[PDB]
Amino acid sequence: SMGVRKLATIRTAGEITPIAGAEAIECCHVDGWTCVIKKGEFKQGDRGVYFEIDSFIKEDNDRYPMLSKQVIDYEGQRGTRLRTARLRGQLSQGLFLPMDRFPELASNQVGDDVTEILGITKWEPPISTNLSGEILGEFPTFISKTDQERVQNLIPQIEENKGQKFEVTVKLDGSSMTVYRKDDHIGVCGRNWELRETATNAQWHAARRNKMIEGLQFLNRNLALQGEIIGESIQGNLEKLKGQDFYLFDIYDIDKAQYLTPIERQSLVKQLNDNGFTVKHVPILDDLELNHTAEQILAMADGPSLNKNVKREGLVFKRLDGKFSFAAISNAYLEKHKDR
Repeated sequence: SMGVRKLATIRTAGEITPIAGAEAIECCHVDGWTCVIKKGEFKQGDRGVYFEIDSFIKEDNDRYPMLSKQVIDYEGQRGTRLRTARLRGQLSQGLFLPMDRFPELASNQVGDDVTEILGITKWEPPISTNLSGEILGEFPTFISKTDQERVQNLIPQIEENKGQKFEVTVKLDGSSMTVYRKDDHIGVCGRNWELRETATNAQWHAARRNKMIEGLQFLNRNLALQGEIIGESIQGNLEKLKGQDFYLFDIYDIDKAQYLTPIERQSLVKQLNDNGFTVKHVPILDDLELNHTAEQILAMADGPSLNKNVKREGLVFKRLDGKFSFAAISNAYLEKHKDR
């Protein structure tokens, strides 16, 4: 499982509309996204390369001259983090570039993932030294990463899922953490690396605090507990917790290489807590029978977080059969918190 989003893909330009002023620019609809394009770059139906927000694009003035004055330093390389913006009142998300800048992609077709072919990587918010402390080894290849596809890329699948029921959960803005057991080994990982138990490491700290390692042996299955660590010194601690804590949002069955269903996951969470292992869960909302447009789902995303007077990052939707999940991120949140 490559639980990663497809950062750069070949897409088709949708409807194009103007924007007053020195309109060297216009509005381009790319499937569920709106992004601002330069005048005459595209006409509806043209193929282009769409880079999603959170893409990191390494500096290249021949390739991407339009990002040259947007660059920052990220993981030791000069490049541009694609971020939500508002351009003369027009919300703009992602970068859409015509095929003439990518002659090597000439044969590629709509839908193709060219993330790897173009050297694009995922920007992620900084973390302190307690959250990236002393990498032990690679992230286990037998465990899926935790990322969720965005609803803007799923408009056809949303309509095909009308009538299906989903677990709705609050998306917390922390650092993703995995605690797993595989047959005499129990490890703790950050986003992208397995971590070692430096008595200063925050992931290991949280795993020890809630006994979830002892919990994993009480379960005695090869499982990966995946969740968000939040609190002090993490994304400014807007939930206003004291200390740090782990909030579970998925359980991966390693031997079956699939996520447990919401009912199978809420099953184990009850058992863990019943036996002294106090594993918290991301807030769970009422189930939703899906009968909604993408715009309705995105309007649902804005709301209260773990702390009720803090605006949440968004919502995650998980079909009760476990084979379809997606995220709806609040655009108000993205506009406000553009450090993240």
